[PDB]
Amino acid sequence: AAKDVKFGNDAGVKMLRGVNVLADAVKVTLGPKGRNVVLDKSFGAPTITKDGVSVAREIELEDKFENMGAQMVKEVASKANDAAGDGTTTATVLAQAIITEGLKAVAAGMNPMDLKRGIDKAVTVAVEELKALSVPCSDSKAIAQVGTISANSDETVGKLIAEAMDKVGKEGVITVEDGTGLQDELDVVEGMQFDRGYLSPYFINKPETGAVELESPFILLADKKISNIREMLPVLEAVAKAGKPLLIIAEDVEGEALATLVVNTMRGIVKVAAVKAPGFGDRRKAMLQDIATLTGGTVISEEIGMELEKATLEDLGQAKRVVINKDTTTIIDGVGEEAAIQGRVAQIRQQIEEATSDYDREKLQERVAKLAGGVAVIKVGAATEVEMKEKKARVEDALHATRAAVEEGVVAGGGVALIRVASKLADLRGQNEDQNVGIKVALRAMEAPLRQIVLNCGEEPSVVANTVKGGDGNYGYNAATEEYGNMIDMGILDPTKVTRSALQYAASVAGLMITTECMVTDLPK
Amino acid sequence: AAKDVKFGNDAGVKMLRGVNVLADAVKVTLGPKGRNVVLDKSFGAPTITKDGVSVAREIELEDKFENMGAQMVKEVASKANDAAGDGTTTATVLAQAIITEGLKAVAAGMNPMDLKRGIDKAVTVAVEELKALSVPCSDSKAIAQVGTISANSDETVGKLIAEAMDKVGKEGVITVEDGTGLQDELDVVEGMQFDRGYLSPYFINKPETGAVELESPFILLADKKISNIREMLPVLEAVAKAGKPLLIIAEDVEGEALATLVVNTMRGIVKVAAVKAPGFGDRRKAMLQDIATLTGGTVISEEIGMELEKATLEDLGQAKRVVINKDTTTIIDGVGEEAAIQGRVAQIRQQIEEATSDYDREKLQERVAKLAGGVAVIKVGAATEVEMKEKKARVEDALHATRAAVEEGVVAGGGVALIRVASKLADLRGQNEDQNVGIKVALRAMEAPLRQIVLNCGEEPSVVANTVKGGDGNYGYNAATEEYGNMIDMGILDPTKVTRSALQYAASVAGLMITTECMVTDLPK
Amino acid sequence: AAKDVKFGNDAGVKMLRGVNVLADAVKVTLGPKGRNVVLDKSFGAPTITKDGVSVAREIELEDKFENMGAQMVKEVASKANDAAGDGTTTATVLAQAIITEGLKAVAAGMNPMDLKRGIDKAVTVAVEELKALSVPCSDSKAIAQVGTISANSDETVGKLIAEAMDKVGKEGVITVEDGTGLQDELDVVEGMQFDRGYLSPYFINKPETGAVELESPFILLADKKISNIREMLPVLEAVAKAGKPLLIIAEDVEGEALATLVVNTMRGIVKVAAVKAPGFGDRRKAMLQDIATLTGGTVISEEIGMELEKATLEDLGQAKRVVINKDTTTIIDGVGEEAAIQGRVAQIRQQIEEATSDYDREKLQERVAKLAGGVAVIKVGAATEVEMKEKKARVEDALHATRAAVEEGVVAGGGVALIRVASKLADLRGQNEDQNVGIKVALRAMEAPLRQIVLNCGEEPSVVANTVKGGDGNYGYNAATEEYGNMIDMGILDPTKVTRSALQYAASVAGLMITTECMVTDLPK
Ligand SMILES: Nc1ncnc2c1ncn2[C@@H]1O[C@H](COP(=O)(O)OP(=O)(O)OP(O)(O)=S)[C@@H](O)[C@H]1O
Ligand SMILES: Nc1ncnc2c1ncn2[C@@H]1O[C@H](COP(=O)(O)OP(=O)(O)OP(O)(O)=S)[C@@H](O)[C@H]1O
Ligand SMILES: Nc1ncnc2c1ncn2[C@@H]1O[C@H](COP(=O)(O)OP(=O)(O)OP(O)(O)=S)[C@@H](O)[C@H]1O
Ligand SMILES: [K+]
Ligand SMILES: [K+]
Ligand SMILES: [K+]
Ligand SMILES: [Mg+2]
Ligand SMILES: [Mg+2]
Ligand SMILES: [Mg+2]
Repeated sequence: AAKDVKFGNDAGVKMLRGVNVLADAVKVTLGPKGRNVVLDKSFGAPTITKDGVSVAREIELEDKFENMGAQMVKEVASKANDAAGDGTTTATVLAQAIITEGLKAVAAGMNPMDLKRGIDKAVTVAVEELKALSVPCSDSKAIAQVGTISANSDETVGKLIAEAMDKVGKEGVITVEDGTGLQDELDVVEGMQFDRGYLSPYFINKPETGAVELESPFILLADKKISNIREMLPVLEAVAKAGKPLLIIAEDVEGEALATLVVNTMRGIVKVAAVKAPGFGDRRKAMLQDIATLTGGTVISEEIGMELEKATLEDLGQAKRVVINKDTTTIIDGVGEEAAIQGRVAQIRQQIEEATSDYDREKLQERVAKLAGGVAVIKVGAATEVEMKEKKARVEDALHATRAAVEEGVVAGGGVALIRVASKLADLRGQNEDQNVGIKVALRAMEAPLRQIVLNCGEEPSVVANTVKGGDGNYGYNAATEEYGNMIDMGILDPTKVTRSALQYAASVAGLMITTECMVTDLPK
Repeated sequence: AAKDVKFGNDAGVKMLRGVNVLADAVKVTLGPKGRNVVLDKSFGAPTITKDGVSVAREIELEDKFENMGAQMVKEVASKANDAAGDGTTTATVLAQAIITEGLKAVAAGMNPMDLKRGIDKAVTVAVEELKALSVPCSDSKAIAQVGTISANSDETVGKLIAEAMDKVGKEGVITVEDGTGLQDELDVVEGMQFDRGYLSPYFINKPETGAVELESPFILLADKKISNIREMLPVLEAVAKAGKPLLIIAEDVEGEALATLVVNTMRGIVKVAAVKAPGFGDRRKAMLQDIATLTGGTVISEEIGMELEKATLEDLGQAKRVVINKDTTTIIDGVGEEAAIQGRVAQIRQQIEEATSDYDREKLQERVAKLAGGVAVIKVGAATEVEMKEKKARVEDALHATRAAVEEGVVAGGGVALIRVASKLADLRGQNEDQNVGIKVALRAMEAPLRQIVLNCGEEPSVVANTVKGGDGNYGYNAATEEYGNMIDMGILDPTKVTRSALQYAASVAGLMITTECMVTDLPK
Repeated sequence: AAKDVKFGNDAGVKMLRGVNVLADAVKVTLGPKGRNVVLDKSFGAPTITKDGVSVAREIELEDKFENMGAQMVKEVASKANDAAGDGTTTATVLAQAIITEGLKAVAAGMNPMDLKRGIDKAVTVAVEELKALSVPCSDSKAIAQVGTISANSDETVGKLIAEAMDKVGKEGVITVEDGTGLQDELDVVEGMQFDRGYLSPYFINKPETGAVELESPFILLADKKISNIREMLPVLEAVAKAGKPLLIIAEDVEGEALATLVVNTMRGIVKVAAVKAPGFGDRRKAMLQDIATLTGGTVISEEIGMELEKATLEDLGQAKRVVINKDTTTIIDGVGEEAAIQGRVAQIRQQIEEATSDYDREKLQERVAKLAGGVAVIKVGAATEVEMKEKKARVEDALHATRAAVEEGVVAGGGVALIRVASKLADLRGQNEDQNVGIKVALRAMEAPLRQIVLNCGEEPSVVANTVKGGDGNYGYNAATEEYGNMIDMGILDPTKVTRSALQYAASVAGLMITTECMVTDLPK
């Protein structure tokens, strides 16, 4: 269709207008005094929310060029969401502040490529400096503290997460399930988690976690690409009869076969979800086998001349529960016998002795850790169904934050970390004056989150910013009580991982828009 | 003609909009970093100015209700200008701050009369307090200091003003004239100043001072009202022949006769200006006579059966110079002989002995002081015509500030004095909640001048206001260097009188607008 | 009338667009390859010109705000023009370049007052540095050279100007008149020049020089202000009878009397021109007397009780010729006898011995030099009336440039001097970053004149600018021949005084525009 094409400044003003509608809608919800945003729904009451990502999803604009700007900067929240699971609003605030000053510098005649280089240099140094401020979260006391804080001061949840991490290691797999009664339970089951997510968003049966959850499912382990539905028919009907759901772990599920699984789990017919097998090449087969051993299944590979047509319910593996994210599959309580599994471990453990290369060694150690480690299962107890679904959600969130904390530690919240970082970089310089302006654009942007939190309180950003900057270390502003003090002592912490992601994705998308010269869109027609 | 009529809120929003355009245009010029305002002129290059009064005179708005709010608030500046001859921009900023928050309170349902009452109570107490803060300017050291500081640190100008005040008293008449050569000259001549201005603005031959200036003019002293030009004709033509200008001092110059004088000095035909005779009733005649004795003229009064037709050049008085303002006439160097004047002084001095009432005594003492006081003439020396017109202007301005200082003392400049006054009134309460709101409106408005000074620097008004409020006394912000310090030691002082006037005029017009319910104007038609 | 009022950015974009129309019209005519501009006239053929001033005078714009920006910047050309008499196009190109980048720096958020401070600092340093580069023009060889070059390589004209300067000194008075025949004549007559111009442009009888020229006039020397025509009547009629013109040298000629002289020399009735008397105060009377002595006239002062009514043709002085500019009066060949004049000289020369102050000494030496120095008269010979008016024009222009060269010397033309000065200032810094951007603005603008000369040639500005920047000293681009070389050896010189004026008036009006926050004009109605 015929296009509308815009260049330079014409395009920049449209982009900036769109980013501003998006960011301005989102940013009112930042921090403890965030304001509500009302989102219209086609039936019944509108949604009232303080959640950045809910607002951003609804933003689409009529002017097509403004719309492109909103959708580009929206990619900042979702990327920060996917990498750290928090900080999408902080990321949008940082993005609008960089884009705004960046595009003003461009309109003033400064070189967009230098501006970007300066932003990137500041970001690179800011991130090193964030790591140097990060306070580690390594012992179970620290873990329990963070978990307590993330669970709205519920010391129970903190103890639980610390206990789970103590059983499987802070890098171990932990899930949470509904409790059976009043008290919390923590057990370790045979299980495993690997880095593959669902092959279509449609398999998601729980939009609240954006996840796929299956109970007592059969697991098809196919060592090949599935293109034809034909191959599946006999196994699918056999599973239909036992009344259980099916997890397909294949080398891949492509077009035709996937499209059918999507349409057929959509009409309730059979509950099937498909993920890619972990790894690639040689180690892929070995790993498929690890899963087989764990779930008591049998790898159906074309190398031994086995067909999917000639596969019964006995070939399929089984587990009590499987959960799959955008990019994770976790298999909880596999049927595989302790004999077979422990025997498999001993095999791999010997491969480690015969390994003639570090690379092969690490790859093997990873397999053993997954196979011998199992999965911690937190079962959340409560008095009623309602209190339970609620406590479960708190445990899930608290776990998520604590995990982030364990990885890269914690830094002062309320946007003080980025403010301290920016002041350590006052002397940072680049190769020329435009790069220097770029550096300053990014240092200035780093105050935006603190300023917006203050603004949402009804206080003066410039006064609070200036006061915070005039102290040091963990001194900042507690926006819930409206007092200054030590952020760590007050329990206002951000996982370093979230702060670092929000900054990095903000600067990344911003540097793409600051170096955009031309925009192409359909004619409004 | 048909009227448009608005009430309540509809009226309030129009008034506020009008005030805002006027105040916004004027306030950019405030203080050392005031910005330029460009004023269009129908011929040649526009006027570029940093002077509030120049801006304010040009403002007139299309919408007739908005225009009414601009013109009501302009009354602030012009009355502060008439009373204290400085501070009109400060006055305009205080007025906008009061009006803005007062009208918001009204829109919120608070009682306008209580708001006004609260504002008024605050202003009353603020003015007592500004007198307590005020530092006297009474001795000739102080007067030289203030003069020096108002002359851009020119100690020469400070010495001259102190010398002139030492000759004629700090309440005596002082003028400045062009020097004859390189050095300054101070002499005392016979002369007098009285509280009557021109009878039409059209006599103004020097729009730069808004004044009327006449050189070696004849002075007609007529003890009656002049309605007919007929009477004047014979005296007017006799004056026309001598080639000198004429000052008419009559009991009044009404309609017909005035209209003619206006038209005839307009076409350059004869240079004539008219003022009312000073005082009223009995003392008016005796005062007319004092002027006569001073200028060597003869009172033409109808009580002795004298006509204006039978008056020659010999009857008229004379002086080297007369200057007339909106509400002052000053006669410089009258021809009257020292014998006659000194003899008249002695007469009045005896009347003071015979006086049987305080009131008659004081009135008589006033006359003697004027007749015996003379007029100090400062002649400004310089190397070139350009340097002299410049140094003359500095002396004029310094003289004007010093006079104000001598009446009411001096306080910290840079808006600090009103901030110190506000903070002392934090506990001030009225009869009810609305009145308390009124008080707060006024105390908040008292910050506005410091804030606007700061904003014109390009700095952050809330940060500086916060810092200055955290200090005390004379601590404040020097907007020329951008440093904090002691306002007095840094030489940044305002005459108390100008601070007081700005505030009282601002509050006065703001209270009228806040209690306005209805506006009537012509239909745009 | 009702006003339109604009603020900030809305004002800045209007200003800028009006400056661009004006400067774009003017700048095409810069340099040896300047292009033609066609100016409509209401009757007959349009005017075709390469003269910037001519273009500027016609520029008026419909949008009242853009018109204000044109009229402001036109003040640059006319102030350069009054101070130096050349360089107005250069000055307009410098202003456009400073305003353009200065308003873009404001739009980007930079503090206008700091921007202006930076520009002023660069200009102040640039001017010092121009002085350091200036090659003197002090001996008569250099004077002849510069004369020759300013006269389109006419060595004749150069010799003449050098001979005239040799007779009366390089600071002496020199005029040019029509020759009587074929050869040039140079003689020295009794005469004098003083710093007072005409009191109205209407006395101009020669619009080609914008000058007033009077032949064998009477000279009224009145030591007082003339307000009334009455006083003049008897002297005016006495002059009317002798059939000669009259020059009025009074303390001033104000409103009424001036308006009449304007109207009466306008209808051909009597040829009268009026100028202020030189100096002020005491030395004014002494100086009035010097003129009297020179012209054989008699001072009519009111201090000795003399009237203008009682003045005959015998009281008036006389001279063969007088010429009056916007700000100069020159009296050529006064009738005064050598006895009286030489005797007056001896008097003053004694005052110099008795002088007890340097100031009084210099003032006296100035009077002797004027009275004893006379006036060099260049009479231009030619073969026909046409060739003579033409040669006379060349001599006038050459003289004017040579005089400018003698005061402050000469620098490389072609915009090279400013480019050399800009590169010496690369390290110049101010108090903050916005001041530094200011400095850069001004250094970038200093390339504009060379780049616009180049652009007028149809060559590439950046290539030429870069090549000139890469050499040094007087290396530049000869835009007549399109070759690089040594600008001084090629004879492409600018008087330092014109380059300095152009740059200072440009920066001065540009700094006012940059710090303009608000504009007020009549509603288009
Ligand atoms: N008492 C507090 N005082 C100041 N800041 C706080 C306080 N409590 C939490 N915060 C800060 O609030 C910010 C988090 O606000 P949120 O509203 O969750 O937005 P976000 O995490 O940036 O984006 P979402 O949640 O993905 S939408 C973090 O910087 C916290 O440090
Ligand atoms: N260095 C300074 N720092 C802060 N304030 C100053 C400084 N110098 C003068 N001022 C203040 O600036 C204010 C005077 O500003 P102006 O521009 O004259 O306007 P104004 O008197 O209120 O109104 P005008 O002159 O009639 S228009 C006073 O409050 C001074 O004390
Ligand atoms: N051959 C040349 N090559 C380069 N520049 C030259 C040459 N001859 C003269 N110029 C320069 O041209 C500039 C002057 O051009 P003009 O057109 O007179 O403009 P202006 O003097 O800037 O403005 P006017 O005359 O008052 S309109 C000076 O910079 C001269 O040095
Ligand atoms: K939120
Ligand atoms: K001002
Ligand atoms: K030209
Ligand atoms: Mg969050
Ligand atoms: Mg003032
Ligand atoms: Mg020229």
